[PDB]
Amino acid sequence: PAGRQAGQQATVDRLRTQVTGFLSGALGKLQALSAQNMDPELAQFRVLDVDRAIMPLLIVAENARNPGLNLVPLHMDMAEDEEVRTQPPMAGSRHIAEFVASARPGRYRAVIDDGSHTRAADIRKDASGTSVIVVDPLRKEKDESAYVDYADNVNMEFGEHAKCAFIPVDIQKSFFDCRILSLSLALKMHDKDDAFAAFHETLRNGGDPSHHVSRAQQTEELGATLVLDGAPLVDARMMKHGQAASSVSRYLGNHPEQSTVPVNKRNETLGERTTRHLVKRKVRNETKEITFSNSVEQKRIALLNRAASYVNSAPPPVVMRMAKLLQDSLLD
Ligand SMILES: O=P(O)(O)O[C@H]1[C@@H](OP(=O)(O)O)[C@@H](OP(=O)(O)O)[C@@H](OP(=O)(O)O)[C@@H](OP(=O)(O)O)[C@H]1OP(=O)(O)O
Repeated sequence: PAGRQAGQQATVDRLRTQVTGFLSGALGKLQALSAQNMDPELAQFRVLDVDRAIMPLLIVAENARNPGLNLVPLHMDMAEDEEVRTQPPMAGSRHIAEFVASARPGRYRAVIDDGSHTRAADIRKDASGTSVIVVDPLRKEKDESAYVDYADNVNMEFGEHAKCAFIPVDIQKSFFDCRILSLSLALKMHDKDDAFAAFHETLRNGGDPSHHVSRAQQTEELGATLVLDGAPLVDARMMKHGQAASSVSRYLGNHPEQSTVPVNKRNETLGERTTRHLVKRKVRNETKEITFSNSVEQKRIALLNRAASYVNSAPPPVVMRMAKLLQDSLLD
């Protein structure tokens, strides 16, 4: 091991210990809460702070575990407004305009922060320009006209000549699970790389989006494609972490063919897996007892487990890089 240490075996070892120490610290706390069926918000646990700090490290690990994922943290311009935003962007996050301008041509996934909420994205950039497919894990808008302006603002961030599709999906119910959900969606995008790529071509050629999705419309101010029904592009595997049982149930009721496909290697269907994750606990409105799927909180724990294992045996430059990312979370 000394060969790759470059003579700082002590510093590398201590920084490795420090990173695994933090991950294991967060992991332990999250595991205690989940095992005891306890709401984090009622337990005074600050998931938002922990999610923001671990997220750059999760991206490093996921990129290494899946070569080609090419996951990049991005933020919209409003995320740079310290007066309105809930949190500053995660460490290493890049402004969209800056990314689009200077990034090497290729295929990217992204988690995109607007200052208070995070979405997932699949991005294709080449000589002809940039096309992006945005999937929002949250779908809370009463009037479905608010999504039209969402599609615009995203397309505006990438430039008006960029092709854009905006797909709001009813997955998130809590207020703080957008980051982990978007990370999961990014991974699924990589999983369905060819399906999203085909959609990119259609967007770039101005073809019929109905070859990829069930219901779509052009916004007609930027020409962005708003997708109010993403199936089959948004399949059962992307609905796995649905927090409300009714969201999963309603989805299957709307796309019955998705109810029998296996969503993991243990051959569970979406319904079987969701039912397995159902819990009943007190949360905050003072308190409310509800039934929902704790699938997301398990996912966060699984991701931390991955990240910790990766750091344990990661090469020294990676340890350095992840230690710095952890430290830089305190710069804003
Ligand atoms: O690579 P994938 O086929 O996409 O599935 C992997 C994972 O793989 P490994 O355990 O072998 O490392 C699990 O897969 P299973 O063993 O259960 O089949 C898991 O799935 P479950 O949570 O349902 O158990 C999870 O998937 P998910 O986040 O959708 O729940 C995860 O997926 P990712 O690679 O996207 O992180």
